[PDB]
Amino acid sequence: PQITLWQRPLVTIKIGGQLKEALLDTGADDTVLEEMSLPGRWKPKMIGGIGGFIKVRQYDQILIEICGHKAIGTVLVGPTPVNIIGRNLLTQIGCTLNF
Amino acid sequence: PQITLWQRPLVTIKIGGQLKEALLDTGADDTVLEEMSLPGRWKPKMIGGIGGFIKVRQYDQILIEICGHKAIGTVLVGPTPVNIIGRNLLTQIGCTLNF
Ligand SMILES: CSC[C@H](NC(=O)COc1cccc2cnccc12)C(=O)N[C@@H](Cc1ccccc1)[C@H](O)C(=O)N1CSC[C@H]1C(=O)NC(C)(C)C
Repeated sequence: PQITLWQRPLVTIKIGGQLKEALLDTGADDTVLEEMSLPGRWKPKMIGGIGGFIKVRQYDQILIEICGHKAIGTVLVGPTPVNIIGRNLLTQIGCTLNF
Repeated sequence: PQITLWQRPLVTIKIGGQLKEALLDTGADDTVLEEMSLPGRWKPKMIGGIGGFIKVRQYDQILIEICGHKAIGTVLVGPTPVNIIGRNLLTQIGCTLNF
């Protein structure tokens, strides 16, 4: 697919057989998803963006699928406004920026 | 260019006769740079992201070159962790996400 940037590049993801919307973000190094209770093991972590830092739980090896493409890796869960797909998963689906 | 995302998408920008590095950021609506003097008149604005809300100065109709592609648009200057080129200027240079 090719996604223009007139609007925010929000797509559907599936994690644990539920669909969510998420922003595809080349500016994020990590993937941050809204609070949910996954089974599995986590570590505490702190991530920093524009206004400062928030606390998140880090889960490793989560499979998500982004517009039909599977990716597996580290997901951070915390109180974000929006679900963020960062470069750790975008590489696995083969995403590029082109101009 | 087609830019992969194995690394952060940093590019060189020319703004106000300086050269700077900035990240091409599809998760950002607007463009925020670190503290600088830009010619022109400005308005206080608030923006937010992970961690909260910051105040910035807004300069309208600033010419910037992103890898030799001109864009003339709003630039916000403020206490940012990284220089972000956001969707407001990424559309002008015809940037898309592809996978
Ligand atoms: C122009 S700078 C402000 C920008 N925010 C936006 O464009 C969108 O803002 C918002 C949209 C909707 C609801 C919001 C609620 N509260 C705050 C901001 C909101 C922004 O910070 N975008 C970031 C992503 C984002 C969007 C919306 C909420 C929160 C984060 C950026 O793309 C990124 O990846 N950055 C910018 S600094 C480092 C990095 C980053 O935050 N990294 C992570 C996500 C912490 C790993």
